[PDB]
Amino acid sequence: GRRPARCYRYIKNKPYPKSRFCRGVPDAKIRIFDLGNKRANVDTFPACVHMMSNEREHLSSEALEAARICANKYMVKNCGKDGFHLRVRKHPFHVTRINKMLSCAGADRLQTGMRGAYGKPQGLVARVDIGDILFSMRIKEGNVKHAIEAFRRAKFKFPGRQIIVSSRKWGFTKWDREDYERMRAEGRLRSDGVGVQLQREHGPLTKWIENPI
Amino acid sequence: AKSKNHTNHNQNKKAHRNGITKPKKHIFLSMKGVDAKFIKNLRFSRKNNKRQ
Amino acid sequence: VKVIKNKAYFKRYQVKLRRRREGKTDYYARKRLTVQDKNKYNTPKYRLIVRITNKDVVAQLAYSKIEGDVVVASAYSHELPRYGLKVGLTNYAAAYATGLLLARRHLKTIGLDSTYKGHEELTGEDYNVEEEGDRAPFKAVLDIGLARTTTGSKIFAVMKGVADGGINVPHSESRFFGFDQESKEYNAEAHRDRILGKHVADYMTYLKEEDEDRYKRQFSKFLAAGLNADNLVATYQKVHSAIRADASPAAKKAAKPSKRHTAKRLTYDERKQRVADKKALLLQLKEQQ
Amino acid sequence: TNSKGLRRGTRYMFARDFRKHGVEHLSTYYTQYKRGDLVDIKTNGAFQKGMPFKAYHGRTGRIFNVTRGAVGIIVNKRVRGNILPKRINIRIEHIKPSKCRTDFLNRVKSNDEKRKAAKSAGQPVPALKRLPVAPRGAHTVTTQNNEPELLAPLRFEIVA
RNA sequence: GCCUCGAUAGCUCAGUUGGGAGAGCGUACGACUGAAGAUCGUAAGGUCACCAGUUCGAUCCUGGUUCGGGGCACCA
RNA sequence: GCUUACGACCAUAUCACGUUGAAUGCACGCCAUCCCGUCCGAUCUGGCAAGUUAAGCAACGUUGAGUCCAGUUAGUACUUGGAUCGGAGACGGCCUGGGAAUCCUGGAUGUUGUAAGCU
RNA sequence: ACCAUCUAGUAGCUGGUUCCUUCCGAAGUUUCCCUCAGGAUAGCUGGAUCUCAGGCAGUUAUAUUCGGUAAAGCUAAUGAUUAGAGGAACCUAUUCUCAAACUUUCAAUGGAUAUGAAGUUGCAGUUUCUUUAGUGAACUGUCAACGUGAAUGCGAGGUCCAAGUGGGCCAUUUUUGGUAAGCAGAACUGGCGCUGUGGGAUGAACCAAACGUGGAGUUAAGGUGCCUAACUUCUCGCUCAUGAGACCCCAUAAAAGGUGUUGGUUGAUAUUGACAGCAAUCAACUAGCCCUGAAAAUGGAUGGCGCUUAAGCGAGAGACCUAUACUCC
RNA sequence: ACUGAUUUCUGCCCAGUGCUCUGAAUGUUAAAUCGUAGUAAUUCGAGUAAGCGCGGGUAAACGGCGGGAGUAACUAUGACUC
RNA sequence: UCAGAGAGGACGGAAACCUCUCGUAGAGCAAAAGGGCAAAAGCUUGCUUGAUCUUGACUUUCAGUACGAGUACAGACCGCGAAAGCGUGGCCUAUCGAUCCUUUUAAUCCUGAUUGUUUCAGGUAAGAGGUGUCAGAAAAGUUACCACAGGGAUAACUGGCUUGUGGCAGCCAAGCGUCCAUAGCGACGUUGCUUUUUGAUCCUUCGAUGUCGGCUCUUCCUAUCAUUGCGAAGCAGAAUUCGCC
RNA sequence: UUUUUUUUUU
Ligand SMILES: C[C@@H]1C[C@@H]([C@H](O)CC2CC(=O)NC(=O)C2)C(=O)[C@@H](C)C1
Repeated sequence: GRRPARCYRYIKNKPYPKSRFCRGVPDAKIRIFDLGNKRANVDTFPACVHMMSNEREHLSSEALEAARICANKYMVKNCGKDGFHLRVRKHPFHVTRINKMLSCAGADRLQTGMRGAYGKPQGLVARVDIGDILFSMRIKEGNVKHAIEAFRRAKFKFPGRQIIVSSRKWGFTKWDREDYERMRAEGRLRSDGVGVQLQREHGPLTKWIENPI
Repeated sequence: AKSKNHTNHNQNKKAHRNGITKPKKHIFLSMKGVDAKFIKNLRFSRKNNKRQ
Repeated sequence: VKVIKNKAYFKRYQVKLRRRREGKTDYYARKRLTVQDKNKYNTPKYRLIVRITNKDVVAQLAYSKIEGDVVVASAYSHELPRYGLKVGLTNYAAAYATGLLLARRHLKTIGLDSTYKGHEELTGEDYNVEEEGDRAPFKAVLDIGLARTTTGSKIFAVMKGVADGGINVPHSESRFFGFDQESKEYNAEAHRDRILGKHVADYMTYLKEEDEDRYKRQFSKFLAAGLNADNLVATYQKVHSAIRADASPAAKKAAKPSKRHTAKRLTYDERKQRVADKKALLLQLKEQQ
Repeated sequence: TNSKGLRRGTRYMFARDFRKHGVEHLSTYYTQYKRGDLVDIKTNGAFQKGMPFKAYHGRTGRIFNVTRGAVGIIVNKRVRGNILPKRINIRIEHIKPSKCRTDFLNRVKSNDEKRKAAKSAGQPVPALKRLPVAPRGAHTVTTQNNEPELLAPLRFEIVA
């Protein structure tokens, strides 16, 4: 069976990503990372909520997927599949190791002790720090209550302490809502699907004319 | 009974116990390891210079 | 198709040295040609640069420094009309004459011409200036640049000219004209004839016999200058004699006033004004289209 | 334990600088080195011959021999409680003139010139000693067009 | 757990340095027989266990993965 | 204001497109008997001077890319030394000194030596 | 088998190794060894002294340099990796998250060198080296002139003979293996070992401070209700716990909760009379103390007794007590 | 030497290791002997016994004595087949 | 001038060869990895033997010993090049060996001491034959019939730290529970507790702490099976479940 | 030299 999370909770070793040196790493449990109305236009979901961590620990792929499913079910049932866009902002890339030992009577005969104790891959965990964003979501201003309740329900699936906050930014973009609105009215921000691109000044006036800013 | 146990714990203290000895000042005077041709010419020059 | 010369490519690009980009200096050979042994310190190492343009032959003497080479003497084929020749300033005879002029000129300048006269009788035999008295002959190492080293090349013609003038240029007769690569034999008579331009006169006669029109098309300005296939050798001999008689450089003229012929770079305000004008014009066209 | 090869751990030490590979510029060879001069050692990976050992990289030494295309250098090396003046034959490409000694020579030249000039002109001998920067002296500051600004700490703001 | 060995037609087994994939039985066709079986004459057939690399070309040579099989797993 | 030979620093010099180019020069260019080298006079080599600035090359243009410099980021990140400092811990702040780098913003677009020459 | 002798057999192993004072005073680290319980070797240490009377330094300043770790970057190369956008894949510009064996860039600490007399200017000789060349390089001379060129501290250097050691351990920070370990392995420095003394009730390592033998005074850390020398001293708050809490290492406690109480943040309603019943109120948060979460075996531990406007928790003030420490005798 | 009254039986294997029997066997073999060269020490070569190597026997000598697939008018199993 | 890309050309196709553009090295350089390299260190080709003879100095390991490897010179004779120049093996970082003995090469060498000649033998100098446990003994097992000097530097039983494993208890609720997440359970996750499991370690004990189980006899702890007093049920009652003191 | 079989009732 899987070892308790307390064994690999805290960050102690250097990063151990899957590479040519570490082979035979089992697939991580969490595969999906963007749920809800992911293909939404930038303006569909102006309100944004973050779920930050207050601990420097390891978030297992199992825990990440558990929180994902919990929040996704809550929002699908309370607000519809096409009313939100949830983004898991943390990917499990750190590999933990286990030094398996036999646990039957007489195991000491075949046990190797501490000689050559380098472990084998066990699972994929995501290294987290204080202030790191675990979950993010963009929704309509009339669904912030559901967003906060969903993040509340999900945080109990993670170890340690998490804090749910609402961001001043326009959805997942990098501009506060007021500046985003002003720049979009001006013509400096071009739709980039979920996000937007800044249209800088410099360059040939031939492309300038296509959108005079 | 493992007995490899290498370390560098007290070695700096031992080295500084008697002070770190800097190199002498006459080491730059010897012509050891200088070019043989140059040394030969120098020997010829020194052999011939008139004292007075 | 994926774009190759993109932002990352230009970010990572490293430009070769200026002269390698210009395809004008071979640095691998230059390092070996110009670098002096560190135990000789700041003693100059002298290089005889030979170059052949489409219409001229350049021979120079130089030595290197941290801030650029120092050319000490020079001689150009276009400077031969003072010693005669008006045409054929690129052939073997002109190259040899330019080399001889350079050698005599620099020996005069450094005051060794009287001590070292070199070979004053053109015979085509290999000649190495032999040390006379106490002062050894001036020494230079040949620099051909990017020219191919073939037997009978005009670069080696210039080198032979300098060596005959009396500058110690280390060399072998292997790549002189008249040296047979197969039998490894040297034909001094053939080399002398090529130096004196007998090949040019032979071509003149051959074309004159073959076709008059082709002969004129080939030797138009030779005839205008009055050089025919029975006078060229004597002309080259006279040129050699004049070069050996006098080799001082020609005097310099006065500096004429100069006026701008090219456009001057716009200022910051001018560039911004042009930007504004183009913006206004483009907006006008967009509105009117 | 580590292997004891010559170039162990020199991956970045012996590498060229970014966008700096290729042909070696010729001022390196044109530079003049004389016995008694001080030179810094910085290995050039592009020249595998006459390389200095990794322990002498970034160290300054004094030349004692000048060969065709190399120099013998005396470099101090720490070995336990003694500093050994090791002798190494390094090629020119791995060598660079040291500027500390030339700066000191310039200062000595200036000192001698000032002393000679003052003595010839009859002036008193001037001060020729470097002094540590002394504490700032007394002065006055005017507030005209520079009125003091009252500063206070700022309140905490939740920056999401 | 450690140390080895093997994986090739439907089945059982060879095979070469690396340049052919074979042997037997099985399957299909024709013949002999009243018919079947034996017998005779033909044909087609393999995941070279999977992957990556090495060289001109790899079933073969090298490394890793999956399955199976063998030996050891002792003191007190 | 320029051209050539040889350079030094090796993009502020590179790259893209375009305009102009007086004089020297460079270059393209014509020919292939001879020297020389190729399947091929394309390259290389040799003899020349009808023609051209078309290209190279030089100067200039571009709200040009790159490169370089500066500001901002920011006294921020990080960090030396101190505490019978806070906290269960992870960590956090304070005292004492050092102190960055991206994004973004603005500017610059080769300098120069020896020799020869043009204007 | 037994008896005598070789025989006091050899032992890198165990045990012991006998008077007093004075001075100095370590190592468990390097290399080689059929080497790992042992040696030789260098290091650390003692003694004898000898040559002299300014050049050195576990410290700074100035000048010049080396590095690729922290931070930073991947909308820069390599390797991963989510999502769409504009022209199923493909291209373009983006985007989320990463690297011990990635990097354009790049600290702080850190390393090295130089900072004058063994120097600087000239003049005047030598060379068979070097140069076309007194052209250079170097040297030589009882050559001529100039005179100490950052701070602070301080006497410096040389030779010989030889011991013990060559099981280490602990701590702040960094760090590898391991689920962890009073586990195993490393880096810098300081310690214990070798070391007593005041304090932490007790302790090899913690805090203070190192020691001849005495005295007076003052303190460090720590403390002042009684054990116990020093106040039930002074000011403001918080806390009631059916065994509260009580001082670095340190002698366990978490997620989650409380309509206990005390402060704060935000948003509303309210005197055009706010909530309850036929004059402030409401809601969500936040963090101090307290409570629940909180189960182990002989009877027992803020050290004990006890303490509740404390003798507890936090911020502070006067004075006072006390070292083998500091001053003086 | 092994086995171990009586009763009833004592199967297959001589490939391995032993033991043993023949030898024509120039396959391999020491000392001695013989021949060659040399002035001699000495060098080269030839023979050269037993043994070993070739052949046969022997297990109441030491000892040893297999795998994988398919298959029967319900299934199962597998007399049978490869 | 490479890897590669784009665009063209009978058979020719995704892939044969030819052609033109672009191409910062994305190729190649005997091998592992990392550095380095573009008129080259890569590819093609010509000629060659510097992979030769000789002594010192130095770097690396380091005791500043040796071997090995390498660096910069000096003397000789050479190779390539027109020349400057480059060359003592491999672009650099690994690719290897003491004493004794044998063997070979070298001098028109030295010695065999009663005088000489020739064999023979021994020496001086440089290589090879090998020690891979690679600073270099010539080396198969078993002991339960066992012995000695020691070791808690070192294992097996207890004790000590740790708790992966073992056991026990919590938090959010996706679902089960006819409907109903919480009567009673509770997945995906996650927080703790305990030392009646087995492991990890090797701190104490090897000049000895008698090492399983049972019997007998005390006392203690509860995480409560029964009984006392209670609260809650998917509690109408023999019965049964959860919870509290 | 080799030469095995022929479903039940009629
Ligand atoms: C060169 C190598 C070694 C040599 C010989 O055996 C070495 C000697 C060494 C020593 O000192 N004493 C001895 O008894 C043997 C020999 O015949 C071969 C193995 C080859």
